[PDB]
Amino acid sequence: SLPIEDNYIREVVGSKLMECVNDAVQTLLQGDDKLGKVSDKSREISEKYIEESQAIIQELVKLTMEKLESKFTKLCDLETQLEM
Amino acid sequence: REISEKYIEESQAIIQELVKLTMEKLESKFTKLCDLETQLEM
Amino acid sequence: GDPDTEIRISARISNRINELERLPANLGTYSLDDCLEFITKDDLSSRMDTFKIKALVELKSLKLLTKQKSIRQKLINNVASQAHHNIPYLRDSPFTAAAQRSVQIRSKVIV
Amino acid sequence: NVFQSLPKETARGVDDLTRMEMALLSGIPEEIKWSLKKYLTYSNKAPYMISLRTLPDLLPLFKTF
Amino acid sequence: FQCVATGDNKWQLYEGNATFFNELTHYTLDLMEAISSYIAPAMKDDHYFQTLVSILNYTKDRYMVISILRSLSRLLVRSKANEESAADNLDHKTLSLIVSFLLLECDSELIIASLDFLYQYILPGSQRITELFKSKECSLILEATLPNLLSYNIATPDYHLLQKHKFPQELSDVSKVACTFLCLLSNDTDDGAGSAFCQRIRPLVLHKLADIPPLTLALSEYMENT
Amino acid sequence: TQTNPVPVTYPTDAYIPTYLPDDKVSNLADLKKLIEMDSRLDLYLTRRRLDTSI
Amino acid sequence: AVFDLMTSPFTQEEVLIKEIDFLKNKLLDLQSL
Amino acid sequence: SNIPDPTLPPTEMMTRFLHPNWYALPTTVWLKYGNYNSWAPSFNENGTVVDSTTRGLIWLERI
Amino acid sequence: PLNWVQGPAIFHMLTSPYTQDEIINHEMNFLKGRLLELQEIT
Amino acid sequence: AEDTAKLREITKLALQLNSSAQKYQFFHELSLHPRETLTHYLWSSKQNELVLQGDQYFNEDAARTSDIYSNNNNDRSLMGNISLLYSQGRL
Amino acid sequence: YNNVTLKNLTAFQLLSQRENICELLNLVESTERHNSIINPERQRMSLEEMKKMLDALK
Amino acid sequence: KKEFPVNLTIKKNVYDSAQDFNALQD
Repeated sequence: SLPIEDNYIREVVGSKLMECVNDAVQTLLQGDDKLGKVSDKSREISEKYIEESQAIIQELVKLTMEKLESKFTKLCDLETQLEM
Repeated sequence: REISEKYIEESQAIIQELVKLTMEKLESKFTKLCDLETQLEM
Repeated sequence: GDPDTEIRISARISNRINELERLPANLGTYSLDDCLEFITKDDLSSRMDTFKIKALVELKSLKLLTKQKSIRQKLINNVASQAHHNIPYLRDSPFTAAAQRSVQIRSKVIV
Repeated sequence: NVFQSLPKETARGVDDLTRMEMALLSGIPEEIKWSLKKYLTYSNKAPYMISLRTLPDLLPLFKTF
Repeated sequence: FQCVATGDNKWQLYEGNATFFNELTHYTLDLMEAISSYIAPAMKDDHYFQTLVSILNYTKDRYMVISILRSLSRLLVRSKANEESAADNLDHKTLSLIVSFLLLECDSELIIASLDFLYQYILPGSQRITELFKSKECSLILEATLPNLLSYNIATPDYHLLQKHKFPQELSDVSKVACTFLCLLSNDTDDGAGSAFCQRIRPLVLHKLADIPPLTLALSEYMENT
Repeated sequence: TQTNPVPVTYPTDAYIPTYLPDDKVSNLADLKKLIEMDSRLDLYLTRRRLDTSI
Repeated sequence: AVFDLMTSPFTQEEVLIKEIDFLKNKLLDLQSL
Repeated sequence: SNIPDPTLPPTEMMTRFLHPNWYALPTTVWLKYGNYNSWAPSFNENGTVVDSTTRGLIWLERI
Repeated sequence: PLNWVQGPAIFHMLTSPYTQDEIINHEMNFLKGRLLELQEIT
Repeated sequence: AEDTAKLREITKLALQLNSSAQKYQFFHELSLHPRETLTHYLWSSKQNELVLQGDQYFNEDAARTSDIYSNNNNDRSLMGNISLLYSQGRL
Repeated sequence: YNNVTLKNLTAFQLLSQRENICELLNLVESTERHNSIINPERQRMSLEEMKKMLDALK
Repeated sequence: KKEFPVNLTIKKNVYDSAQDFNALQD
């Protein structure tokens, strides 16, 4: 604990948002009257992801099929070749 | 929501039709090849 | 880092060393508090060396710099080298406990 | 004169195995953490020391966790 | 973990606890892999066997699949010849999957585990060989893989060099297991479904015996049974 | 190839969720049918690729 | 490389026999791979 | 003594530090079998910290 | 019956990584430097 | 071949499906019982902030200076190991 | 970037956990991450591909 | 706060070098 070169270092070389969010949540965990005001407010947001999720799922049902199509066009090769 | 609901409500019939059609075609083509291979092996 | 501004620090310390090493060795004080001691022709006052000790603490502390650096390396590379057995909020996290648990898995005996 | 004939084997306190076996049997949680870490190290590195055949009053001590 | 692996609405897993649960279920199977040898009498309506045969259809871990196959291998050891869980609880989706693992030419621990499971499944022979050689796809993969698994990872005498000029003295680790399984499968007498397979493999294995002379000491009881 | 599979950097066929309510989706069963269809077709292709020189 | 004292029903020779039996097996496992 | 002058080129003090918050943690190992092997057990998790799903998500939000 | 015995040499390495591939060389060196020190006792 | 890139795209898309499903399940479980998930948030966010702020006194110019050893009995973490580390001979 | 650390896992979980609480208070928009993945013209283009596959398969 | 002491009395003047004490002057 000796400052030996500290003076030469000082010579040559001269958040709030989430804390407020945490205070808001600590106020939400006091009275029951806001909790239902959370719950249905949350319950619509879940629905916002369900309308998300099928829009992913109906894409995979597309993107599988061409690959399956890319396996029919090879298998109808063998319909000839084995019979050869 | 409404464009999403329009192309998400009609689409499920297309999906459940097309997968069942692919079931049909693939089962037919496998029942062809599985009877072809026996006459190969004889 | 940045060894441009590392030499510009290590060239100010050689200034201070080659300025302190040109002081005369027969350097001594005369404080305003020797009048209360009544120093005779030969009496050897007891505050004569309050500047020559101070002019050697600097000159020898600016030569023992790369010894306290080598002690601070051995301190930090043995306090931070554990870092998950002494600090409480790190050895209680999920992932650290899971990694320390998973490194200790003894290999499976076939038959 | 009486402080010269001490047995060398017991002048470190208790041995570590009884230390680990007593640490779990108490209720101090940090000492339980220490005891389980050392039991895990001895179970990986030398399992025959904690063989259940040798120490029979050790398996309920793990059942209670 | 069966409630997770089936997808039942009772006890749906919360995802944020999943890393708490995942390494919870790798430390239990390794107990079930070790104590299964002491649950060696397998009953009919067992819960361990039903649960693990439900788990094997779901997972994608190589380690966990090898552990489930070793547990089901060492659980049916001193079994019966008439009536235990293997006669009915293998619901033919699983047994069509375990024989499928023989097609994976690159891996070799999974082939050994699958052959050991089929070998421990096929020791009675009465209601087991017909159930194994019942399906059009389970009795047909073995017509292609098991002659090929004899010369697995073995320096056969090639002939591409002899066509383009212009012997191993050993075996492998899975060649011994395949020769053991095929010699045990040749003991199906009275011309049931076993020797009906063991006669249709001989013209193809006979080309493999001409290349590898350690296939003469091995494949001995099969060659005596033709 | 080797005697063991090759480790690789990018993922390979991560899972499909099972906890979504089927009164709204009613589609993961159909994608599941497509996936086991692909696995069956690939099983057939791999068997025939092995048996073409056998 | 930390040693220890403990109580056991075996002598110090028998503990060393068990250490040989364990370290031969771990040596074969790690030199094989 | 045998100390050096403080005007020598090693004045670094942090070069090979590597705090154990910066260590590599063991996670899942994705395996590749072949071109036409789509029923095999795809990955391997012996002693991992996180799952395959969360590790796939961590791979997703970087690439 | 008690026997006050010296315990086994447990390899507690100074720096503790988590991946296996950063450990195996040190553990091989420990197995060699323990079994050679222990072989002369026999 | 193109099949590798196609399977890579399907894998990426399934990962996006997993992300959307986990973000669904969080708000659903908060919708059912909101008390013991907000307490979980206020605990675990604080703990992860402490874990991320477990590494700030190991920089270059935060260790070459003197504001670790002197006067930081508020910190107490290091410079208390020196009664232990000298007794082990490390120095 | 091929490997993960304790700092990386903790930062990922903390980021993904603070993005979920900011949707209840609606102090973040997140309309871009929504609509770049929904993309309703891409959705109707994909449905037209499915309809053309129905036409070609019948 | 702990600071290394700024020992001005030892320090020789830079700009003038003729207003030093008589011992630090040569």
